[PDB]
Amino acid sequence: VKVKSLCTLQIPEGVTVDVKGRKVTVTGKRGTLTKDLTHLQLDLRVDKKNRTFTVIRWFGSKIPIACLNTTKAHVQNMITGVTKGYRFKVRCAYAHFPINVSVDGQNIEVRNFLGEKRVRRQLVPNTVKVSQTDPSKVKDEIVFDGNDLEQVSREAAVLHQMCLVKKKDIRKFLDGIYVQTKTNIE
Amino acid sequence: VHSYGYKSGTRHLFAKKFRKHGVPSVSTILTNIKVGDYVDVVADSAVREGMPHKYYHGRTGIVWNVTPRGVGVIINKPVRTRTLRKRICVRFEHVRKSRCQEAFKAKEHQFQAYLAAKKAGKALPPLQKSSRLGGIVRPKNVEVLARRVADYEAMVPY
Amino acid sequence: VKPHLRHYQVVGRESPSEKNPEPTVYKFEVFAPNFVVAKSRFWRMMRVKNKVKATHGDVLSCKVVKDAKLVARNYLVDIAYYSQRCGYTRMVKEFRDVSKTGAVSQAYHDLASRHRARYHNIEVLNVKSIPDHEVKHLSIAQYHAPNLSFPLLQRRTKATRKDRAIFVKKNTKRAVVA
RNA sequence: CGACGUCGCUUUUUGAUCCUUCGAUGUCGGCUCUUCCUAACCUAGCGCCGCAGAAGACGCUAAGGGUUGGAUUGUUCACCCACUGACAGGGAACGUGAGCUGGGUUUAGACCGUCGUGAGACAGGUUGGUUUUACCCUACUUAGCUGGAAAUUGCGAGAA
RNA sequence: UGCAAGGCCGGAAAGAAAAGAAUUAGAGGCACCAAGUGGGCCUUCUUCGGUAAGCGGAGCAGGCGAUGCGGAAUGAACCGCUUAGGGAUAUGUGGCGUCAAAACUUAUGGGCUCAUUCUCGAUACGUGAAAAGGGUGUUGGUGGAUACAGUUGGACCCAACCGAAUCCACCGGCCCCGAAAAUGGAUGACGCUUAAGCCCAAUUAGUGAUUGCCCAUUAUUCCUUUGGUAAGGGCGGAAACAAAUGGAGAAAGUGUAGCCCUUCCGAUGUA
RNA sequence: GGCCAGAACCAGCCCUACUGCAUUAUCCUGUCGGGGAUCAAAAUCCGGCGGGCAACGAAGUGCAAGAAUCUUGGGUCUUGGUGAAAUGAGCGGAGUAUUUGAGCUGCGCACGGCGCGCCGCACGCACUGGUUUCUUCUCCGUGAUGCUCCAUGUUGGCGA
Ligand SMILES: CC(=O)O[C@@H]1[C@@H](O)CN[C@@H]1Cc1ccc(OCC(=O)N[C@@H](CCCCN)C(=O)O)cc1
Ligand SMILES: [K+]
Ligand SMILES: [K+]
Ligand SMILES: [K+]
Ligand SMILES: [K+]
Ligand SMILES: [K+]
Ligand SMILES: [K+]
Ligand SMILES: [K+]
Ligand SMILES: [K+]
Ligand SMILES: [K+]
Ligand SMILES: [K+]
Ligand SMILES: [K+]
Ligand SMILES: [K+]
Ligand SMILES: [K+]
Ligand SMILES: [Mg+2]
Ligand SMILES: [Mg+2]
Ligand SMILES: [Mg+2]
Ligand SMILES: [Mg+2]
Ligand SMILES: [Mg+2]
Ligand SMILES: [Mg+2]
Ligand SMILES: [Mg+2]
Ligand SMILES: [Mg+2]
Ligand SMILES: [Mg+2]
Ligand SMILES: [Mg+2]
Ligand SMILES: [Mg+2]
Ligand SMILES: [Mg+2]
Ligand SMILES: [Mg+2]
Ligand SMILES: [Mg+2]
Ligand SMILES: [Mg+2]
Ligand SMILES: [Mg+2]
Ligand SMILES: [Mg+2]
Ligand SMILES: [Mg+2]
Ligand SMILES: [Mg+2]
Ligand SMILES: [Mg+2]
Ligand SMILES: [Mg+2]
Ligand SMILES: [Mg+2]
Ligand SMILES: [Mg+2]
Ligand SMILES: [Mg+2]
Ligand SMILES: [Mg+2]
Ligand SMILES: [Mg+2]
Ligand SMILES: [Mg+2]
Ligand code: NA
Ligand code: NA
Ligand code: NA
Ligand code: NA
Ligand code: NA
Ligand code: NA
Ligand code: NA
Ligand code: NA
Ligand code: NA
Ligand code: NA
Repeated sequence: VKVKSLCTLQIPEGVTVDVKGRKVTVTGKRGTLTKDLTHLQLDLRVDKKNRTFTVIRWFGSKIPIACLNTTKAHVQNMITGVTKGYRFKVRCAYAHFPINVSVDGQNIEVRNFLGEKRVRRQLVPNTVKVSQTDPSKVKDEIVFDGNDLEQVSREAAVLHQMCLVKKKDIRKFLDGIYVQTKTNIE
Repeated sequence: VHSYGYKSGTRHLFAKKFRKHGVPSVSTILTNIKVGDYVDVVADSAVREGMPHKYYHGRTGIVWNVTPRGVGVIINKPVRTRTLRKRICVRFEHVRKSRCQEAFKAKEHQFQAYLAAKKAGKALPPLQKSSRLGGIVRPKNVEVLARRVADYEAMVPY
Repeated sequence: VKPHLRHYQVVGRESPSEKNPEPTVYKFEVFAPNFVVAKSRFWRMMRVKNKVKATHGDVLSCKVVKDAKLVARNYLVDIAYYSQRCGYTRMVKEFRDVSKTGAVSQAYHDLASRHRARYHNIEVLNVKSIPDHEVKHLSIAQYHAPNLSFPLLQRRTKATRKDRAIFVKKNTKRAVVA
């Protein structure tokens, strides 16, 4: 076993990171994020003066050591969530039948996917903001905005997974609602 | 299948040794067998007359009867709960004088020789001492006994 | 806990005879639970190496070799074991211990757990204390740090056998059944 | 999908054995009825294709539900006609005869062919040939009476 | 006067030395007269026929039959131990989380393992459940190669930024896939994963020495019975002694309430 | 009282406490040289040299014979007793010593370097040697004129 293994992360100027019993809170502008990591069993420390977040695994084999670079990536993702945000641009692709997507307040309805009369409905949580772009600017685009990367995705994924072609060749019949760009809000 | 004749299962038993074939020699003819002598009964495969049964090959007993061309031997024979004293009739070519009492006869003659020397003022041989006693060992050559990597490489063929 | 193997130096030879009036004296190094196993391992090496049987030889000494003072050290153990599938497998392993016997006892427990090897299928070739700069394994070299420290975490601290209890009040130390 | 090789699983086939049963465990099939297995025929989901569509091949999780009507045959099988989403494969003493039936097997009558001098014999054909008993104990199905927390007692004291 | 044989007369005899130089719960031999048996079966090793079989057939030896007892949950044969009827103390095989005695879940021992519907594993015998083949699950070996390296990024099948250790082949350990059957079900059940699983190792733990604990029809010892191929003592009443107020017995003996006392050994069993 | 129970002691058994002899050297030290890693060291490590006891609660190393009397261990509801022959280092009489180990030593012989007699001798064997510095107790004694079995305490409770 390895006596001490650690990962180090740098905290920017406008964001504060707090740890208390494996529970991480990241507060920057544009919001605050929380992660419950009590399943991980690591030694997380924050140095406020030096603005650095450290996670240590004491006396670990390969399996527990893999969890400290996962933790560093998660805390990093909350830093760039409450500083820049997350914006996923998702486009509807079709060959013959237009995919009519109607975005109400936190509600998505998809019609005419491959000519089907069934309406696919998805309710987006209040922590993710969904909008439809102007068709003049770009045709058939839906944008998901939020602070949580794990929440902005899993709305683009749920939209993708519901417009899946069934009982047909998938190499042909490429219709669907695919995510094109994964960018930041600011 | 297997049959039970006089010479059944004697293929390797009644066979001459490699490059040791031939009828018995002159020293066998000139050997004197007397009544009361211990003899080994070992069948000569080249004679095939007066031959003993396969059981008595390798057995030794005392001579009880001497005959112009034959010798009578008493041999023990464990039969069920007791051993029988069997008198077999063989030719002289199938018996050898037995050295089974040679070490005992040599011990008896040593005692009489020792007695004679002791009674009449003679020097007896010094007594042998046990090799199992202790002592101080001064080693000329001392080596280290250990397993080496070369030992494992050697035992791998090809 | 103190090691279960002891450092033995068995000295012996073949019994002098007419063919060998002055036989060679052999010094053997073995780690064994007792001197009866030590003599058994000595005569196993004599038979399979020098073609000398225990019944045709004698033992000059079977004393225990004194341990050095207890110091945290790195020990290089050259060891081999036999399995039917692979034959003889010789490995060199590094251990952190305070004594030669402790390192070899550790190597026997190591070969048992990791390779299912028993004592009589194992042959120790060499054990020695090496400097920090000759250590190849990172798992051993991590204890050479001049300032090495770590917290004691996830520790199950059992009570003194006299003071152990069955039922204890939830947030106090008072024993209900003891 | 898979030659030449090679490694297995199953006990729904036959063989091998001869352990139990010869003061007897009723011996085929069908009908009836329930249940279990999964090596999945249909039905629910899903991968992959030499996957355009339609139809389909291969595979995975899954035995909850379903899996027919008939001509010939005692037949299990077999074969054909027809419907269907489909008409999967098996076990339960080759499930099930004090549940039935008795077509077959399986006595005594009789005919045939072959065999035998003969009486007679034929996993050769043919026709006719008694299917007994529950009121006991359990198990199931309903139907009643009735004590009991120290599961009859202690007075032995615990309230969701 | 030599050889062979039957004797006779003498001699010598560590009564068998020393060199590792035997040991014995070693009374040898000899009769007589009888019974049940004369279906066997199972094992470690050797072994023949058969694809094999809880199959048929042998060798040496143990065992069951004929025999319980303590253990492997259960089992004629495995393991321990073999048996007069009772106690105490120790064990053996097997155990010490509960059932269930013992670590009230021992240590101030070391490693490995995560196993989603026959639900990982903890089956000696017992195959009384498993193979070939495979795994970028984890953690150990062996032999090589590279190292301002390997991987990103920019430039164009190739070197420069980058700043550290990387990756190639092959062997193990545990785990996983291979791995499908019919009533509901079986490490014995629960449950166990800082194991209560697997390998190794201890005995209150680097402290100061070399027996942790629990269970037998076993071992040791004590009491009693019974029988000996039983071993011995005593048995010629020593002397004295009334009740009212020390006693009784003492048989020359197979077997009795045994003539009495001491001692040693055995004690199961179908026909 | 032939009943119940508690303590005393006896004898025998069964458990524990209390330990000496040998051993160590691949060891313990100090110092030089190297080597190592540091901010600089030190240490781990390898060599030469000088001393040596890691020191008796040193070592988990070989064997242990230590009178549970001194110096009131424990148990016997696992034995039998209350002195109806108490064989005692334990009961009773004497005496203040002898002896047996450890120290230290004499001669000779064994034993060990080196060689055909010098040195050593851990202290073996004979004089059951010498000294007594410390460590121990030692010396006497009861036949059966008992052939055998039974019969002799204390304190309560219960029983008038
Ligand atoms: C109650 C009882 O006895 O059951 C015993 C138990 O051991 C168990 N089975 C035995 C009875 C049995 C049942 C079926 C059998 O199969 C049929 C067969 O092969 N032959 C028939 C034909 C006889 C007439 C020919 N002339 C037959 O023998 O009955 C055989 C034997
Ligand atoms: K019948
Ligand atoms: K029918
Ligand atoms: K389907
Ligand atoms: K049947
Ligand atoms: K029927
Ligand atoms: K007929
Ligand atoms: K057999
Ligand atoms: K006991
Ligand atoms: K452990
Ligand atoms: K394998
Ligand atoms: K592996
Ligand atoms: K008696
Ligand atoms: K009284
Ligand atoms: Mg299609
Ligand atoms: Mg032969
Ligand atoms: Mg021959
Ligand atoms: Mg093929
Ligand atoms: Mg048979
Ligand atoms: Mg009947
Ligand atoms: Mg019957
Ligand atoms: Mg019946
Ligand atoms: Mg399936
Ligand atoms: Mg189904
Ligand atoms: Mg069903
Ligand atoms: Mg019909
Ligand atoms: Mg069947
Ligand atoms: Mg019936
Ligand atoms: Mg009927
Ligand atoms: Mg009929
Ligand atoms: Mg007829
Ligand atoms: Mg009619
Ligand atoms: Mg018979
Ligand atoms: Mg049992
Ligand atoms: Mg218990
Ligand atoms: Mg079992
Ligand atoms: Mg289970
Ligand atoms: Mg069990
Ligand atoms: Mg008897
Ligand atoms: Mg000390
Ligand atoms: Mg006295
Ligand atoms: Na830890
Ligand atoms: Na069969
Ligand atoms: Na049968
Ligand atoms: Na008929
Ligand atoms: Na008929
Ligand atoms: Na009825
Ligand atoms: Na069986
Ligand atoms: Na037995
Ligand atoms: Na009498
Ligand atoms: Na007796």
